[PDB]
Amino acid sequence: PVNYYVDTAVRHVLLRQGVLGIKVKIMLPWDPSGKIGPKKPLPDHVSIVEPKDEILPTTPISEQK
Amino acid sequence: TEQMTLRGTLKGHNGWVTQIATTPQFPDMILSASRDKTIIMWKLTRDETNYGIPQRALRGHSHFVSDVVISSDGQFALSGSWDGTLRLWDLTTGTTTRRFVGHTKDVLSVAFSSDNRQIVSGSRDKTIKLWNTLGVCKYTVQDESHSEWVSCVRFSPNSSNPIIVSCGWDKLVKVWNLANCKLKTNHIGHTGYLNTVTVSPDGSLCASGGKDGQAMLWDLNEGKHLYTLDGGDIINALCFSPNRYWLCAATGPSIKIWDLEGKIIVDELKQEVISTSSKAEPPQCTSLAWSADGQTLFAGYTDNLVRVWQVTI
Repeated sequence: PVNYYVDTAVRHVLLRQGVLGIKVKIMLPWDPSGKIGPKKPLPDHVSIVEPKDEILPTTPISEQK
Repeated sequence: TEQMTLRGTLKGHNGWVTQIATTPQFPDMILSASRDKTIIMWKLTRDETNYGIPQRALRGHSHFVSDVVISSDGQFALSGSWDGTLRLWDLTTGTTTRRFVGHTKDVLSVAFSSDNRQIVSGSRDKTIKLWNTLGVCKYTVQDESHSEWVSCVRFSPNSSNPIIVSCGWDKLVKVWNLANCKLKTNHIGHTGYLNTVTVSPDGSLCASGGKDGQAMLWDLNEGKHLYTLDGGDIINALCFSPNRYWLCAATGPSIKIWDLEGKIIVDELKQEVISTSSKAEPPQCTSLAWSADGQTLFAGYTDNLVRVWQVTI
């Protein structure tokens, strides 16, 4: 997942005394949909995407069509 | 009085028996399917040392063979399989005539018409579909279909009119008439998903069952809910008798053979009672089918055996 869900950059910046190293690492958030850019599953703990429906009211009858 | 004796038991499978069928043209054949991904055609000797030997073994599937049915001539045989395809066999050496291409998921149920020109299929696609014998799609049903998996479809014997049964896991039984492909009716009933349905040889009835394990009776043409019977824990397969008005219900530890006129249980078939514990001490019975003689019936179990019985007076 490190290849998809993060980007990482490095830039050197000078000053009058030596060099300072900057590094920035940022994590991409998309999981529901789109662009689609990074893939929809979650990275580190890969979650079970769970919809819900649950009803019954059934009783016996014949309904002609 | 008409009662049952344990006839014998067949052997020759590595996978659970899924279905059995028999052609009345040759009652000396019998056909079987299994989760060893092969359908086995038998050679029945009536010796009680055995009761039959496998003649040939038809091969070529990459997943289970769910249901199987014979031709009306007995010279062809057809299969429905969880690899999403069907095959049309030539039951003389092997050599498939045709394989039917097009489903995205399993083909659970399948049946073969009386005129040998219409072949249907139930799928986990949530589509009933019709198939020419040339192996192309006459029609596809995707409107007013089940909202869950299609459990079993049937061709109905009738005076001449086209009627086909359909039942799914959405706890409904839909009856369809061809050449408009409409809902003839919707029958509501049974708590829990439907496993099976079967039609009377006369054809005016639909004996249905499922997870509920209750046997409700419906009228094909009247469209009325006759009654309900307590059929035990679960009923996976049903089959009317050809020469009686009985109904034979396949429950886990036993098969319950019911006389219909009057409504009562004749006997309960018990197999070997060998000591085992605890979740399914005997194997569940899952399929069953009568012979055309009506003396003998057969059963599918999950121990890879087909147990035989015979009626004795």
